[PDB]
Amino acid sequence: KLKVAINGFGRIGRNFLRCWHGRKDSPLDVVVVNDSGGVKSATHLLKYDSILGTFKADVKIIDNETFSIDGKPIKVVSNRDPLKLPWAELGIDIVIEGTGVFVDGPGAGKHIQAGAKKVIITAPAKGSDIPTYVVGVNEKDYGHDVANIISNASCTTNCLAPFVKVLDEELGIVKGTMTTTHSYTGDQRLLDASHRDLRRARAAALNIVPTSTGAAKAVSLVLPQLKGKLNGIALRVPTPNVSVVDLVVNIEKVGVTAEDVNNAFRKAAAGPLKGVLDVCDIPLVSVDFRCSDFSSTIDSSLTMVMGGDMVKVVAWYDNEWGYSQRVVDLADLVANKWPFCCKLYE
Amino acid sequence: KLKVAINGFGRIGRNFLRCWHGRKDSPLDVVVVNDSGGVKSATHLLKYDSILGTFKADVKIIDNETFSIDGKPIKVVSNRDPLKLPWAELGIDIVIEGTGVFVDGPGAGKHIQAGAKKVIITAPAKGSDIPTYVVGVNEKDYGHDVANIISNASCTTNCLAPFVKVLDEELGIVKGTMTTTHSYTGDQRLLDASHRDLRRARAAALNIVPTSTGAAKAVSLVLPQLKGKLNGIALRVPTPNVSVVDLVVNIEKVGVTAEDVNNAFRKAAAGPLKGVLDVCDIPLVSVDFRCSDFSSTIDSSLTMVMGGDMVKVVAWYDNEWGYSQRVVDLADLVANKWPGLECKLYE
Amino acid sequence: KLKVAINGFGRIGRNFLRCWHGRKDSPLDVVVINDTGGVKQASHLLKYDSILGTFDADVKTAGDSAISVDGKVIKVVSDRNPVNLPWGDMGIDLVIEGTGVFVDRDGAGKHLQAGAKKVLITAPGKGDIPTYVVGVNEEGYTHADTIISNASCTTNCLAPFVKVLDQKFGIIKGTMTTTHSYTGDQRLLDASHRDLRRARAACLNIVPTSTGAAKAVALVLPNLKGKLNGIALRVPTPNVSVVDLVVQVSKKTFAEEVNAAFRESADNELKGILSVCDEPLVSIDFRCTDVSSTIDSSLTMVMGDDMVKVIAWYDNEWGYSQRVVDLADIVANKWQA
Amino acid sequence: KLKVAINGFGRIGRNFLRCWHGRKDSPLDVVVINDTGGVKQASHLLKYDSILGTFDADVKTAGDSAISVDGKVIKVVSDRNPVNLPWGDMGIDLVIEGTGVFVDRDGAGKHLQAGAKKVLITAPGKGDIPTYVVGVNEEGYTHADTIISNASCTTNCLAPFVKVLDQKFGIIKGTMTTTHSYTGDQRLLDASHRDLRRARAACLNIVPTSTGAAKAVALVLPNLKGKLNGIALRVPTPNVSVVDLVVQVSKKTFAEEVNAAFRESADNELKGILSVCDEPLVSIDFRCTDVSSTIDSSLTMVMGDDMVKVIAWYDNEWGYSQRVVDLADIVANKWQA
Ligand SMILES: NC(=O)C1=CN([C@@H]2O[C@H](COP(=O)(O)OP(=O)(O)OC[C@H]3O[C@@H](n4cnc5c(N)ncnc54)[C@H](OP(=O)(O)O)[C@@H]3O)[C@@H](O)[C@H]2O)C=CC1
Ligand SMILES: NC(=O)C1=CN([C@@H]2O[C@H](COP(=O)(O)OP(=O)(O)OC[C@H]3O[C@@H](n4cnc5c(N)ncnc54)[C@H](OP(=O)(O)O)[C@@H]3O)[C@@H](O)[C@H]2O)C=CC1
Ligand SMILES: NC(=O)C1=CN([C@@H]2O[C@H](COP(=O)(O)OP(=O)(O)OC[C@H]3O[C@@H](n4cnc5c(N)ncnc54)[C@H](OP(=O)(O)O)[C@@H]3O)[C@@H](O)[C@H]2O)C=CC1
Ligand SMILES: NC(=O)C1=CN([C@@H]2O[C@H](COP(=O)(O)OP(=O)(O)OC[C@H]3O[C@@H](n4cnc5c(N)ncnc54)[C@H](OP(=O)(O)O)[C@@H]3O)[C@@H](O)[C@H]2O)C=CC1
Repeated sequence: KLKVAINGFGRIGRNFLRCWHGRKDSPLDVVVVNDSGGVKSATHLLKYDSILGTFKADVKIIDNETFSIDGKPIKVVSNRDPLKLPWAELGIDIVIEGTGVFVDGPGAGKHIQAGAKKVIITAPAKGSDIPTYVVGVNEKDYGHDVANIISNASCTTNCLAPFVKVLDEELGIVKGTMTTTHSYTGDQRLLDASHRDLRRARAAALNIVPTSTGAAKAVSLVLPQLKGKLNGIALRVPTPNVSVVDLVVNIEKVGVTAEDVNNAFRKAAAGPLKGVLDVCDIPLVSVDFRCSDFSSTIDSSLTMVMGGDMVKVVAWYDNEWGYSQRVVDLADLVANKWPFCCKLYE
Repeated sequence: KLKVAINGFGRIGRNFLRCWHGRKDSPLDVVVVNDSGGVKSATHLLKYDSILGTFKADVKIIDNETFSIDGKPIKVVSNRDPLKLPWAELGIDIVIEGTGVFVDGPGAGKHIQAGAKKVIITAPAKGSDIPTYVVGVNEKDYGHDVANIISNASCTTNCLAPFVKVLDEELGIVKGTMTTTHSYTGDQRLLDASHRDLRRARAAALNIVPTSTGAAKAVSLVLPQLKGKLNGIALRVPTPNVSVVDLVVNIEKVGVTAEDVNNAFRKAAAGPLKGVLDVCDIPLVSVDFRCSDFSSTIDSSLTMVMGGDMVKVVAWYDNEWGYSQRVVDLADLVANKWPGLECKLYE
Repeated sequence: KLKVAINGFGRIGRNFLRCWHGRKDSPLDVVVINDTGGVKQASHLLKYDSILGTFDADVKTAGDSAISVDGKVIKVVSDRNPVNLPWGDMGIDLVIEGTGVFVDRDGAGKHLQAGAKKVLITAPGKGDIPTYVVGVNEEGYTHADTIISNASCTTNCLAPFVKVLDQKFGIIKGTMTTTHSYTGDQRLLDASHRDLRRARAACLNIVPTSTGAAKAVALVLPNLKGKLNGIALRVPTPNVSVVDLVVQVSKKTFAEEVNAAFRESADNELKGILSVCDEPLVSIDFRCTDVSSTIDSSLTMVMGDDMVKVIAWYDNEWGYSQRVVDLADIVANKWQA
Repeated sequence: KLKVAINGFGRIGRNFLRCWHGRKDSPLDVVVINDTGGVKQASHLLKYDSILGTFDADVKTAGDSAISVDGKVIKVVSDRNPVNLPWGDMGIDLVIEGTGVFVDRDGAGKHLQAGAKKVLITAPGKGDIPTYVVGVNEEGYTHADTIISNASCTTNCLAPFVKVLDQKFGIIKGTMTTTHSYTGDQRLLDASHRDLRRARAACLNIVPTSTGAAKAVALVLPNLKGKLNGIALRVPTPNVSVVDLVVQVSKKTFAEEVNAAFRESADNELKGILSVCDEPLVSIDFRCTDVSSTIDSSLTMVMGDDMVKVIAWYDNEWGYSQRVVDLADIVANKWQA
């Protein structure tokens, strides 16, 4: 029903397209991709993926700029400058900006100037005028006419927010810190090489790498009540995908026990967050969460309250798939409510 | 001066021997090793190490049971049953029990029965009658005649305790939780196979693996005041060595700021803990702490107080080398305070 | 029909069970599983695999000595000494020996004593034992054999396309080197081992170890006796490996002619076993591949007209299991009494 | 005596600088470093290396455009276009081109324009350029050459012992395959690349990529033109790689005879370049190894008397650097103008 473009055919963008394909009947309809590599480089990587595994469906190269996923064509263009994009010509209704470059008003908006109707950033906005949504939490807050540029937050923030809510909304969060053992990512160096952050510049594959993260603060953007109460770091560990968060907020309420904190999740899990939150009691490990549709999963057996007031939780989330799945829900929304420096490490 | 035996020639035990070799002039003197593999298997692995790198010194195989590190011989025997060990025959004064099996009174003591004078466990004791020491914290508490079986605690506990002290002893620790992103270890499966702990049974190299840890509680064993106030889990991540702790204790004191919490360390670092604690302000990564003699290193830029009361710290510690280095200090102690003065699973 | 018993519910043990569940109308029927691990252990790891990923089926711990898979119930026992296993009591017709210890006459036999009828060793046989490589000489089998080995994961790859070569260009002589994913056999951290190489890091090195698949080929392709031989390199990957064969044939030949031959056989006789792939892929792209061997066409190259090099991928775990099943699948057919 | 400029302070850039610091009385003298990175970047990474480990020396950020190493001060500039670099202003006699882009006449030349006198390309040269492999033909060099390439990390390994073979048994023809650690060139995660293989995971696969070292041998050993050729496999390891040569010689020979020859040369002529090792080791055991190539004796094997296979280790980073330095070490000698 609604024409969609995907600017940036990498992990998240490709994870997107995949998510969308095998779906109920999304109102969305990917008709164009912007991968600076042609139909070849854009096809191959959609068919063979080291983290998701060979894509299950006939993907052929029609035209010199038009591959097809089971017959359905997809025009593919390439240009670093959105302004030159045929958004208007094609009549693009939604644009999934997944490059990590155009994340400010001026930037991401270049898509509107090209002829785009609405733009969704697959990352946190650098501006302040752009709304940050997190399906499960405050998705309602989005309605047509209200800003034509939105951000589906962060992979981490989209894993935290959900269960952070249930915590405060049913126990009262005084304040707390948090850490996140995170699977390395593209922004990291493969081998020790120049990079604006001397941590990310270290072999992504052979180091536990500490790196700042706003994902903590940004929780507020969707949960105002917490504004300036959360915070934390992040640790990159040699694991291509699937990460875990370690939240430690000393509650306001009484001094409840462990297994009841859980029950709240369990309750809010099969209830209002049916599709976002979930609790897995069976002791597994990262690799068991690959391709997990839940924006967040709590390791039951890991939760533990310390001094009556201090609660500690651990959640599992697939940073590639999960997020991409929400990004398709957030784009699914838009449609259901429709009438130094510049470069810096590439 | 003092004759030392090493029961268990693996990582920690070999990391030991190495630590000891290139040293000032330790009163210790390794004269025997118990590696169930002969001089071959025991030599090779002392010379070529994937995590420490080729050992710098002439290591040759003399006899059929006596290799030598730069001329100095080291007799090597092998038997799973300590009782059959020639501890008495050789006159072994200290035994570094680094197998992870003999960790209870009855067990580790089998070495005494064989003829050993004193036994040091390179791990937490399973009993209750065995003293747990942590150089830097409560090493003084050890004096001859007081138990002939001691435990140098855990790699984690020996990294926590130190800076956990400075926290409570100069800020007052109400209570708090903690996590530890830990380099995988021998007790983990290489590939998904049977193991008493369905988490460790998963490919140590391709998973973030959550596994309980007492290292948290045991802090008390050396710092009673905290008894039953700390606690936490552990996460195994694809990194052969060097780990980090994530402590989150909401303090008792005022509501101090970040960089001052640090200063406490910095202070107690170049002071009472000169050789144990330390603070590195320069943003590095795990691999930069390989072969670190400090039992604990705090990432300055990572520390951060939240609500005035809640403090959060992150420390770096080489689990192999560091611990092994303390284990040589704790065995160095024993000698400096020695007369001449006053359902069996896993695999 | 044919009652089966899996002894050694390890990687090949499970990779097998699952390989089986996927087959339609299988003459095989698993009824008992023996592994040092308890019912818990058997359940969990059959359901959650770090390489094959979570198993698509309902797997619960039904019983104190059994587990359930989509309803089909299976008993789980645990005796480190075979002779005890109630193979006779349960009328065990076939045993899939995947433990890695019972690879000899003496050892595998303890299964026969327990009352078992046949013993399929999921590895090369040590000594005088029938070795068969599905696609290379399964017709050599006869219900008479009580103990057979389905060769190694490597041999099962290298063989199929070696037959194709010799049987067409005549292999005079040739070496080979298999860049192999690591296995349970290696040490996770420098620890004692009878192979000071295999004893090393495993995940931090390229570990040269030796392989029998070299001479083992001859075992099933009598003609190549003493013509082949190679080593192996254990690199940091949990699965899927590649072989680098280098034979000198008599009949002068060229790049694409070789590949052609392969395809031809892959489309006819070896259909289901061998296969070619032009799309430039990599390790991971070959997981769960029902075939034993897959030629990387674009890599095949010839020198001086008679020296041929062929690269070939293969899933040392899955692909092998699928063979193991196919072999046992055979024992069930051509089975009289 | 010879002023040097390091352009492309990457892995070979730094592995070199350090390789240098360790040499005694070095005709070379580094004075300027050019890399897209600021003085911070140059300092940090020269001091903290994830593969060579922290550098044993005092390395501070002395200046806004310089860094200090044990007192010796060096300037750090940053122009993505060489022509601008003040090579002429600083009287740059030699430039160590380790950027990976300026590998052709046109490119490397921009250095000459900047006022530089010579340009040593830390990689194979593209087009018509003098290629020299220390130990294989460094005598071919003449102060006349303004642009030379020190070949690839692979060639610099494979060459030395190939010379030994041919020069003794006569290489008729032969392929080779190099199981290689990954490099900055690979993608950390499935991302675009002009080599859809190299474009893959890198740390999760065995990535077959092509290598020139095959034909490049001939570049320095004119005799083998068109007799060698092979591929390469990028496996999950940050350093140290192994080559699997397979040549057919004329003079029938046997296992230990070959190895012998190697040792002989390694003890005489190639002393310092080639070397043998019997102690069964693995990758990691070959870090920081000043030699270009190291034969794994126990692995060497012969077939049918004329087909020889030789495995050989080499530190693609350090060992190469040590060669780079040795080459520049030479340019300083036999330097007239
Ligand atoms: N991976 C994950 O789990 C998560 C990532 N994100 C965020 O989403 C963004 C994308 O992440 P990820 O998918 O990992 O990255 P990828 O590298 O997979 O994708 C980015 C894509 O953008 C292309 N590109 C780069 N510059 C331009 C340009 N100027 N114009 C057009 N296209 C361009 C890139 O091509 P090329 O590389 O050739 O320049 C690449 O194809 C980042 O902000 C990331 O932080 C958010 C949540 C989770
Ligand atoms: N690695 C680290 O960073 C830390 C480890 N520790 C603890 O120290 C212990 C050792 O750890 P680690 O060094 O990693 O282990 P290793 O596997 O390196 O060493 C254990 C050694 O004991 C030998 N061994 C096993 N059983 C016996 C026996 N019955 N009799 C005699 N020798 C035997 C083993 O040989 P074989 O394998 O052939 O049976 C092996 O040589 C464990 O408790 C561990 O938890 C504590 C702090 C840190
Ligand atoms: N891994 C691969 O890629 C390939 C392996 N194979 C062959 O298949 C066999 C199994 O290999 P693999 O699956 O990798 O190994 P694993 O170690 O994964 O599996 C073997 C299993 O048998 C169990 N076991 C050991 N002894 C007994 C016993 N006495 N009674 C019952 N159960 C026992 C082991 O438990 P525990 O360790 O606790 O004793 C383990 O669970 C070997 O012959 C191997 O050569 C064939 C092709 C490929
Ligand atoms: N890696 C190895 O094992 C071997 C590599 N070599 C060769 O040496 C060369 C370098 O390889 P390697 O060190 O691995 O690569 P790296 O990418 O590690 O090093 C090259 C460096 O140059 C920087 N750079 C690129 N363009 C400029 C510019 N215009 N001005 C200033 N700095 C720039 C790069 O930054 P950025 O990427 O951000 O542009 C990078 O930091 C290549 O020719 C390679 O073939 C030879 C032997 C071995």
